[PDB]
This record gives sequence, C-alpha cells and structure tokens, in this order.
Amino acid sequence: EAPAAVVTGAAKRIGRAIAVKLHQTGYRVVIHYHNSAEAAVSLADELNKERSNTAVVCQADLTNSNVLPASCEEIINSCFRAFGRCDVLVNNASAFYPTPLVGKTVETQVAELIGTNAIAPFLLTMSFAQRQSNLSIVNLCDAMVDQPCMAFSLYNMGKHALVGLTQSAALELAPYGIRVNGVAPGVSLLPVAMGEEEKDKWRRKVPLGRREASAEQIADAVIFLVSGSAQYITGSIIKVDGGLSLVHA
Amino acid sequence: EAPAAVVTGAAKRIGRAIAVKLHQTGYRVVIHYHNSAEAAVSLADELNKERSNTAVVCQADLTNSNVLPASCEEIINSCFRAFGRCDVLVNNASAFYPTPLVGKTVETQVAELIGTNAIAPFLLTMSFAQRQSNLSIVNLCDAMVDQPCMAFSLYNMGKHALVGLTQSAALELAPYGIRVNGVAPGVSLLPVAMGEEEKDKWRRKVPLGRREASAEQIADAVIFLVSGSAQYITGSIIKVDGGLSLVHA
Amino acid sequence: EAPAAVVTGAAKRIGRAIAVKLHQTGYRVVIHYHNSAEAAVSLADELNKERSNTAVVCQADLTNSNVLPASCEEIINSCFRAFGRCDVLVNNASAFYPTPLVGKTVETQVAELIGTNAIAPFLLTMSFAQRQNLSIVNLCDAMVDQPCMAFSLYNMGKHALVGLTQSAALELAPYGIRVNGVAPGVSLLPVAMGEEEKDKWRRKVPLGRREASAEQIADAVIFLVSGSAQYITGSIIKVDGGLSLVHA
Amino acid sequence: EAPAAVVTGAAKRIGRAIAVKLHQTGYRVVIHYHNSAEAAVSLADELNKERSNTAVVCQADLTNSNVLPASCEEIINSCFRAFGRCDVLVNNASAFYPTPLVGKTVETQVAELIGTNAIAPFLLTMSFAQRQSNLSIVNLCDAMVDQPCMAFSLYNMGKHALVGLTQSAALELAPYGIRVNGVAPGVSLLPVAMGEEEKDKWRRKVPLGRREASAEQIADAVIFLVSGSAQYITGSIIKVDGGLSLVHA
Ligand SMILES: NC(=O)c1ccc[n+]([C@@H]2O[C@H](COP(=O)([O-])OP(=O)(O)OC[C@H]3O[C@@H](n4cnc5c(N)ncnc54)[C@H](OP(=O)(O)O)[C@@H]3O)[C@@H](O)[C@H]2O)c1
Ligand SMILES: NC(=O)c1ccc[n+]([C@@H]2O[C@H](COP(=O)([O-])OP(=O)(O)OC[C@H]3O[C@@H](n4cnc5c(N)ncnc54)[C@H](OP(=O)(O)O)[C@@H]3O)[C@@H](O)[C@H]2O)c1
Ligand SMILES: NC(=O)c1ccc[n+]([C@@H]2O[C@H](COP(=O)([O-])OP(=O)(O)OC[C@H]3O[C@@H](n4cnc5c(N)ncnc54)[C@H](OP(=O)(O)O)[C@@H]3O)[C@@H](O)[C@H]2O)c1
Ligand SMILES: NC(=O)c1ccc[n+]([C@@H]2O[C@H](COP(=O)([O-])OP(=O)(O)OC[C@H]3O[C@@H](n4cnc5c(N)ncnc54)[C@H](OP(=O)(O)O)[C@@H]3O)[C@@H](O)[C@H]2O)c1
Ligand SMILES: N#Cc1c(-c2ccc3c(c2)OCO3)[nH]c2nc(N)[nH]c(=O)c12
Ligand SMILES: N#Cc1c(-c2ccc3c(c2)OCO3)[nH]c2nc(N)[nH]c(=O)c12
Ligand SMILES: N#Cc1c(-c2ccc3c(c2)OCO3)[nH]c2nc(N)[nH]c(=O)c12
Ligand SMILES: N#Cc1c(-c2ccc3c(c2)OCO3)[nH]c2nc(N)[nH]c(=O)c12
Repeated sequence: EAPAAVVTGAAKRIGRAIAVKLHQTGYRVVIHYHNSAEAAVSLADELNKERSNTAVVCQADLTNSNVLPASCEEIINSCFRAFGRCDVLVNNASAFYPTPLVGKTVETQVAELIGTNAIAPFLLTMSFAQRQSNLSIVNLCDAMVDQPCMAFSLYNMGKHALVGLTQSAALELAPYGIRVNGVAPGVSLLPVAMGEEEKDKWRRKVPLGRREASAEQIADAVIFLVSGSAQYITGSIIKVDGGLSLVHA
Repeated sequence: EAPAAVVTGAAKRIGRAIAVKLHQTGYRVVIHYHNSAEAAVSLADELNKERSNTAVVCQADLTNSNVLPASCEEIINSCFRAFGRCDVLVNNASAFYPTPLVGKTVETQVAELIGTNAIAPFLLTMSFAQRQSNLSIVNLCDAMVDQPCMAFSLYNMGKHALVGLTQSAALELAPYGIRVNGVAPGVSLLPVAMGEEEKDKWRRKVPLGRREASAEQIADAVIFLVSGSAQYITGSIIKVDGGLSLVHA
Repeated sequence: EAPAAVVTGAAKRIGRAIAVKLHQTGYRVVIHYHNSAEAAVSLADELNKERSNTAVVCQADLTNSNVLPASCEEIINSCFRAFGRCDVLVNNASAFYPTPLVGKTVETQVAELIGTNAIAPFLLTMSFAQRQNLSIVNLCDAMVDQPCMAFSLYNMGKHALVGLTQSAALELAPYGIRVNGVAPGVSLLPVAMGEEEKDKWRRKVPLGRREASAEQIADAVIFLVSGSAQYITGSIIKVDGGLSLVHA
Repeated sequence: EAPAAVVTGAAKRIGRAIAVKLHQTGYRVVIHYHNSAEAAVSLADELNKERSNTAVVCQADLTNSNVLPASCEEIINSCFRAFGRCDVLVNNASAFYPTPLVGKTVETQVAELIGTNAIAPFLLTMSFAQRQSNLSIVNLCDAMVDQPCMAFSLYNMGKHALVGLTQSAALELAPYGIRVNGVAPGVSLLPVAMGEEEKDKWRRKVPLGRREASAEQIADAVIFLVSGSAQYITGSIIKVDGGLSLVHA
C-alpha cells in the first residue's frame, strides 16, 4: 500500500509543487484549498489521470475561530477516509499582508495571520498525532524571521510561532516516531500582484544567482525531510534562500 | 512632572516587583490585574502611602477574543486618564500550563496562551504607539524558548511570537523614538503549585548559584532597559537566566 | 567525466561514511588522514576494487601553524593531480578533548582545536575557490549553544566554523560555490568512552534513544552536494534527533 | 578598598569610553594598548589627575603566537601588581580588515584577527580565573555576526568564536562566581579611514535615529553588566545597535 500526505493550500504556487513532487514520489495526496477551487480540482484531475484514485480535494478556511479545531480534524479525517492512512502533513497555507501598528479589522487580521500561520498548524498536528514507519510533519517557515518586512508584524509573530511549534511538537511526538521539521524559503515565487520593477529589486539581493527560488527547489527540501534519508532529523529547519538572510542592511 | 508606566499582571510575583521598582525610580504606575484583586488594591495603597496619587488599578481579561482590542486600548487609556501620559509599557501578564498534543477545551487553551503571551502584547503596542520622551516597551520573554518544557506547546508558541513582536515593533516604531526590548528569565519565582522536591530539582540545574532568580533581579534588567543608559538599545532581549539555557540535557 | 570530492579525516568513523557514500553516488574521492595510515589505505583499496582509479590517500596535519596554508593548498592540489578536477569539499577532521580554564601545552591545545575545527577549513576553502555543482560541506555541532563542561577551545572552533560557513557562502555565491553545514548531536561516540557513559547519553535523545549512525550523518551531506540543493547555501542542518531541544 | 578592571586596547575610541566610564564608577583601571603609546599614557594622566593611583598602562601585542599565553598572563599580572586585585576584564582590542577568499600574508592575517578577537580573550580569561565579590568578564562582540561584511571571513570567524567563549566560560566559571557576558555594537564609532559618503550610507541604514552609537552608549552596557544590577546575568550578549541587525537586505 502507498503512503498518504496532506498538503495545505496546495492549489497554487509552492503548495502545488509540493503535492506534484510528493505524488511523483508515490504518495497519495490530499489537496487542501480555500478560495482556489478551480485550480485545486484541475490539479487533482491531472494527478488522478496518470494514477487512479491518488488525489482528493478538501476545502477549509484556516482562520482562527471556535470552529477551527473541527475544521482541522476534518482535513486529517479526509485523508483517512480517502486513503485509510495519514503519513505526512505539510503545513503550507498562509495569509500574507501588511498590518501596520500606526478593509479588514484588527481582530480579523489577528485571526487570519496567527490562524493560518500558527494555530491551524498546531491543531492539524494534534489531530494528525491523535489519529495515529515513516511519519513526519513539515512546516513551511521563513528564512527572514529575524530580519522581517516593515509593518508585517502579525505575520511575523505567526511565523515565529511556527518555529516554536516545530521545536515543541518535535520534542513531544518523538517517542511516537513522528518527526517535525521545517523548510524556510527566503524569496521564492513573488506575490502575483508584485510588479516587475519591485520583483527584480529583490532578485538583485540574492547572492546565489541573483534570482528567486523556483517552487520545485523549495519542494525538494520537503521531499528530503520526509524521505528515509532524514530518519534521524527532527526539530530542524532548512533554509532555502540563496544566502539572502546573510545579507546585511 | 513624573513619567508614567503600565505593567500588566502586577498584583503578584515578578510584575509586582517591576512596578515596585519603577515606582521607587520615580514612575507613576498603573497596576493591571485579572484575578488577584485583593493584592492589586493593597499594592496601590502602599505605593500611594509612599507618594500620593502615583498608582491606579485596572482589571482586564487578556484572553484572546474579538473584544480584546478594546480591552487593551482601555488599559492604555486608563494610564492617559490617571497621569495624562504614557511613557513605558511592560508586557508581563502570562498564562502558563501544559497543552499536550496527545477542564479547559482546546479553543480556550489557544485563546488564553496565545492571547496573554502574544496577541495582547501586540494590541497594547498598537494602542501605546497610537496614543503618542524616553519611550520604550519591555516584553517579558523566556530564555528557554529553544529548549521548551514537555507538553507545553501553545505556551512556547506564544513566547516565540513575543520575540517576533519585539523584533518587528522595534523596527517599525524606531522612527517614532519608541524602543521595544525584552527580558528573558530562566527560572525565577517558581510556580505556587510546585512542591519543594520539584523546585529543588530545578534549582540544581542553575550554573550560577544553584538557585532561581528573585523578582528583584528580573525587575533590575527592566529598569535598565527603560533608563537613559539604554537609549540606543532596541530589538534586544536580555536573558536573565544564570546560565540555565547553556546547560545541555 | 566523474566528479571529485575531498573529505578530511576520512580514514574511519563519520568521515569514512561520507567518503563511502560519495563514492557510491559516483564521486572520485580524496581520503585525507592524519595518523590512521593503515585504515585510510585499506579503505582506498576497497573503493578502487569497485571502481579502478577512483580513490586516493593524502596525509596532512591540520594543527595550526605558519605552514598550514601550504598543507591545505596541497590537499586540494592532490585532488587536481589524481582526478583533474575538484567539485566537493567536506570539512570533517576535528580534534576533540577538554581544555579547562582552571599533557599538552595551552598553545598546542589552541593550535590543535582552533586549527582543525576552523582555521584549516578556512584555508582549504580559499584553495578550493582559488583553484577554480560546486559545494563545500562543513561538519558542525548541534550543541554549540549548550556545550560540554571544560570544552571551551573545541566550542570556540565549532562556533567559528558556523561563522565561516556563513561568510564563505556569502562571498563564494557569485562563483556558484555553495557553502553549507551538517550539525550532528550525538553520533558515533568516542572510542574511548565507557559503556555506562554511552548509555547515559543515548537516553537523552528524544528520537529513538540511540545516537545517529555514521550513515545517517552521511545522508545529509549527500543531500547538500546533490542537484536537489541547487538553491541551498549558508545553511546548517541539525541531524541530532531532538537533542538540542531537551532542557537540562 | 576600590575594585580594579582590565580593559584591552583602551587608548582611543570605544575602549577609552569604557575605561573612563569604569573610572567614574570608581574602578582602578589598567589601560592596555598596542601602538597608541601617547594616547594610552595621556589618558592615564587625566585619570590620575582626578584620583591619584588609579590608572596604569600595559603595552602588548595580542596577535597569536607561541608567546601569547605569557603576554596575556602579564596583562592580568599588571593589575594585580599595581592594585593587588582584579575584579573585571573587558575584552575590547580587535583587528578589523578584509581577508578575501579570492601586504600581509595569509598566516599573518589568521594570527591577528583570530588572536585579537578570540584566542587572546580565551587566554586572558584563563589567567583571570586562575588568579582568583562581584567578578565579571565582558566581551565586546558584534550585533551583525550573522550578517557579515563581504570578504571579512577571518574577522567574523573571530567574533563568532568570541560568542562561544562567552558561553563556554560563563558555564565553567559560574561555580566560582565569575559572570561572563557580551556587548554587541552594530555601528558605533566608524573607522577613521572610512569616507563621509560611505559613513552617511551606513548611518541612514540605522532605524533608531539614522546615526551610529556614541562610544559612551556602548560603555553603558559594560557598566550595567559589571554592576550589582546584573548579579544573576551570565552568558548573555546585549545588542546595542539601534535595530540595525533587524533590517533585511
Ligand atoms: N513565496 C515566497 O517568496 C515565500 C517566502 C518565504 C516563505 N514562504 C512560505 O512558503 C509557503 C508557500 O508560499 P506561497 O508563496 O506559495 O504562499 P501563498 O500563495 O501566498 O499561500 C499559499 C496558499 O495558502 C492558502 N491560504 C491563504 N489564506 C488562507 C486562509 N485564510 N485559510 C486557508 N487557506 C489559506 C491559499 O490558498 P487559496 O487561494 O485556495 O485560498 C494559498 O494558495 C507559505 O507558508 C509561505 O509563508 C514563501
Ligand atoms: N517565573 C518564572 O520562573 C518565569 C520564567 C520564564 C518567563 N517568565 C515570564 O515572566 C513574566 C512574569 O512571570 P510570573 O511567574 O510572575 O508570571 P505568573 O505569576 O505565572 O503570571 C503573571 C500574571 O499574569 C496574570 N494573568 C494570568 N492569566 C491572565 C489572563 N488570562 N488575562 C490577563 N492576565 C492574566 C495573573 O494576574 P492575576 O493573578 O491577577 O490573574 C498573574 O499574576 C511572564 O511573562 C512569564 O511568562 C517567568
Ligand atoms: N561524533 C560525534 O558524536 C560528533 C558530534 C558533533 C559533531 N561531530 C563532528 O563531525 C565530524 C566527524 O566526527 P567523528 O566523531 O567522526 O570525528 P573524530 O573521530 O573525533 O575525528 C575525525 C578525524 O579527524 C582527524 N584529526 C584529528 N586530529 C587531527 C589533527 N590534529 N590534524 C588533522 N586531522 C586530525 C583524525 O584523523 P586520523 O585518525 O587519521 O588521525 C580523525 O579520524 C567532526 O568534525 C565533528 O566535529 C561529531
Ligand atoms: N566600531 C564599530 O562599528 C564596532 C562594531 C561592532 C563591534 N565592535 C567591537 O567593539 C570593540 C571596540 O571597537 P573599536 O571600533 O574601538 O575598535 P578599533 O578601534 O578598530 O580597535 C580597538 C583597539 O584594539 C587594539 N588592537 C588592534 N590590533 C591589535 C593587536 N594586533 N594586538 C593588540 N591590540 C590590538 C588597538 O589598540 P592600539 O591603537 O593602541 O594599537 C585598537 O585601538 C572591538 O572589539 C570591536 O570588535 C566595533
Ligand atoms: N514575497 C513574499 C512572501 C514572503 C516573504 C518573502 C521575502 C521576505 C519576507 C517574506 O520577509 C523579508 O523577506 N513570505 C510569504 N509568505 C506567503 N505565504 N506568501 C508570500 O508571498 C510570501
Ligand atoms: N516555573 C516557571 C515558569 C516558566 C518557565 C520556567 C522554567 C522553564 C521554562 C518556563 O521553560 C523551560 O524552563 N515560565 C513561566 N511563565 C509564567 N507566566 N509563570 C511561570 O511560573 C513560569
Ligand atoms: N562524542 C562526541 C563528539 C562531539 C560531541 C558529542 C556530544 C555532544 C557534544 C559534542 O556537545 C554536547 O553533546 N563532538 C565531537 N567532535 C569530534 N571531532 N569528535 C567527537 O567524538 C565528538
Ligand atoms: N566599522 C566597523 C567595525 C565593525 C563592524 C561595523 C559594521 C558592521 C560589522 C562590523 O558587521 C557588519 O556591519 N567591527 C569592527 N571591529 C573593530 N575592531 N573595529 C571596527 O571599526 C569595526
């Protein structure tokens, strides 16, 4: 029997590439999405086309609420329903927008940023662990957590909490054989709304090659961490940033 | 005229000492509390018996919710109402209990621990910044954030986000002359629930002195960080642990 | 054309496993050693038996001195001599003994611990860069921030290795050279250590209550020098089973 | 009886401020220097004109060689001979220049930067500890240890090693009551040879004020760390950088 993997926010960009590669490795995937219903579905269609019944979709909002614990348990549940097992969880879904200190209200901002980046990953880990070889969770972190974007404080707090969850969960879930690790991109696929002038300014800052990471480059770190080549690695966070975090002001 | 400072969860223990020492320095203090009402009024009495009209009390629940932004704004507004100014905010109040991955429900456990330790300090920082000449914020952190206690995931996640806030708030509030900094205790006042055998067990781990810190010793770093001796210090976290975090397993 | 790798202190233990792994991946290796002459050669025979003209030995002391720059240039040189090219450098050789503040003279201890753990790696990096998927892998320590008692000099050299890994990555990026690290917690324990002492250490490890096998440390090195890491540089990968996360 | 302190490379700039400040505090100081003879002697005169028998000088080259251990032993000795005690050690002397990986030969470059920044501090610490109440060492570090200058390999290797000495020594010397701590400037006094265009360029990168630190601001961190307000503090490194380390590329 093949193994299975939940990948959150897998309809587009880095998440898509993670799923495509995990699928290519022989994993049966659960494709989580929120708004991108069309891309999510046509991907699962594409993945099923060359291996029958190996992909399923699952929609949830991961924003913080009194219903998030239930939302998160269903996503883990979907994997056991579809495939009868859950071997890998990839926490990838993420809200990313400015929240300056000086349309959405602040309580919405808090819920969306802390919810997607930290709280949901925590509950998804709880469910993952409680529903239980090569079992392992992978969190998509940030290489620049200590040299952050201006006015992106709430986002930063969430990414900082993701590091704390990764280390905490790694410690607790080790006696059960569950490895928790992280993958921290510097600058990868730039936001779809980013203009070519502001995209290239960030490129010129990258020591290794003067470009952003492909999604496939980030996905390769995930594959390594879930492979049998990482049987002794837990609580680790792998930067994939082309040395960008080493560059001073 | 005397400067004014608000210290959260300051009825008892480490917060008490921080307010006491800030008062002795010459500050007018706001003593925020949650449950410990009787100790909060008793402290305000002693501080006003020393100097008339220099201390006020302010009850608030810092548990995460949609009304918290208003709660945190209120606390900042009590200070501006009592003393006509707010110079220093000390984020001290914190929930601390285990939340295992394998009475209170998880959505309560999330709201309390991420609320008190991270989100509340973020909202207080907004209101402080908003209401605005040696201006500084001091967040009470944790030295052991990278070697956390077992089954203490939500708390650790919170404390980690406080590092992210201290870092991001410092950078953004820098052109307004507001310094954001942190103080990280190893083991200080041990919890009231802990037995004498378990407290001793932790004391023997400490390299410097084989004992915990007094709250006076934690407060001392706070006074430093808000003094005119730290004018160029911002985004810094002063570990006050007696080398505890250096000890390997 | 088969690619070529230099691996320091590769006669036995972790270094031997990194050489064996790189050979099986299809690399031509340079087995460096200090005192273990018989083991380095006996390894080279076993690798040349599988593939003719693929392994060589190279002796050098990496203890700091005014001749060390030359010693290191020669190790690089022996690679270009035997194989015509130099693709990978694994900084693995390391002195490890207590040097308390309160047999060897202090200036020997300094020489051996700072030379092998930091200064030699720095020099091999210059020579590797000067002589030119090119990548350097520096073997570090997961416990650099939670050090062993009375082991100051060792920790100083391991801390300086992190510093080199970062600074080299930054400068050698425009040349397409990737500098990275693998940081073991507790792996193959000293020869040399008692059995009751080794069990006390094993019981500390969250994942398995065992130390890392040499081959498990080798796996992370194989990753960093592969095409799967094309974008990774200035990174240090903990391979420690959660050791660095355990409080006292 | 007044306490005594050793301060390396104390003739001009930062180390001069530490010395002057330690003097105003009440310490008897040993002004170490290497090449600034007139500057070191001139300072001793000004400090002695204030309080008689409080300031002496000690010339030494701290570049690494076989005769370095005895040199460092002699500096520690100077203090004990002039004052009959040694309470505080400030490791300040530092070589700072490029060492590209692609006049001075390489082995001379290794000797100076590693020697001044790390090996000397280790030997001075040994001798300080061997010779032995508020006993403390303070190492001058770098806030930018993780975002280094281009082609400053050896120097940055040195300041990294300095952080490891601060931690290993703090752990080992704790049973004795010797606290080892650090002070990490971002940009204080800029190099004398640096151009005013390049000086302003580094200044405008600083979040808090858009200017470098006064040497006296750095000194304030040293003073705090050797004081009774820092009794429980050991193994700590205080950044004093105006938030420079937090600014991304
Ligand atoms: N891109 C970079 O340069 C970069 C840099 C550093 C770190 N990273 C990290 O790597 C990961 C992937 O990066 P990315 O650029 O691919 O990110 P992204 O496109 O902005 O976000 C990934 C997905 O998360 C989902 N999502 C957003 N908000 C959600 C919500 N409130 N509830 C549930 N799902 C939500 C979205 O799916 P739907 O459209 O279907 O809603 C989206 O496709 C992220 O964790 C990110 O933080 C990326
Ligand atoms: N003590 C240590 O060994 C240690 C170690 C590391 C870090 N720290 C940090 O140092 C700071 C102070 O330590 P501590 O031991 O004095 O803390 P603590 O006594 O355990 O808690 C501090 C205060 O927080 C208030 N509080 C609790 N829940 C709250 C809520 N839901 N909403 C608003 N306020 C709430 C309480 O006030 P009421 O009683 O009035 O409800 C309490 O007095 C904390 O940030 C702590 O995490 C302490
Ligand atoms: N083993 C662990 O638990 C552990 C933990 C953390 C990090 N590491 C790191 O991983 C790497 C390998 O560990 P290991 O246990 O395999 O190492 P090791 O046995 O302690 O040393 C490896 C080799 O280094 C060479 N060497 C020693 N002193 C030298 C000198 N003065 N000049 C030149 N070469 C010298 C020796 O070669 P010869 O025998 O030929 O003389 C030795 O075989 C090391 O860099 C270490 O720092 C290991
Ligand atoms: N300036 C900055 O922006 C900055 C930034 C970060 C950290 N720091 C750290 O802060 C400390 C002081 O800074 P600084 O700018 O005042 O340093 P500095 O002016 O560059 O040099 C400090 C002193 O060290 C002595 N010295 C140089 N080479 C020596 C050698 N080979 N042997 C013995 N002594 C030697 C010199 O004394 P003589 O002139 O008498 O020969 C010099 O005055 C240093 O440890 C530095 O690493 C400075
Ligand atoms: N650009 C960018 C992003 C970053 C990012 C990239 C480069 C940075 C950064 C954040 O901090 C400073 O350097 N993080 C993101 N997370 C999500 N979910 N989506 C994104 O687009 C990004
Ligand atoms: N003991 C303890 C506490 C700790 C603590 C003590 C020792 C530790 C620790 C947290 O992480 C591992 O080592 N954090 C606390 N926070 C609050 N609010 N109250 C507490 O009592 C503690
Ligand atoms: N054991 C061990 C070693 C360690 C080591 C092992 C366990 C540790 C450690 C270092 O820090 C605290 O936990 N570092 C070494 N370096 C070399 N060169 N050779 C070794 O054997 C070790
Ligand atoms: N400028 C500068 C210096 C720095 C320095 C300044 C700015 C930096 C830095 C080091 O890291 C990147 O940003 N370190 C120094 N050490 C000595 N001994 N003397 C100096 O002048 C400096």
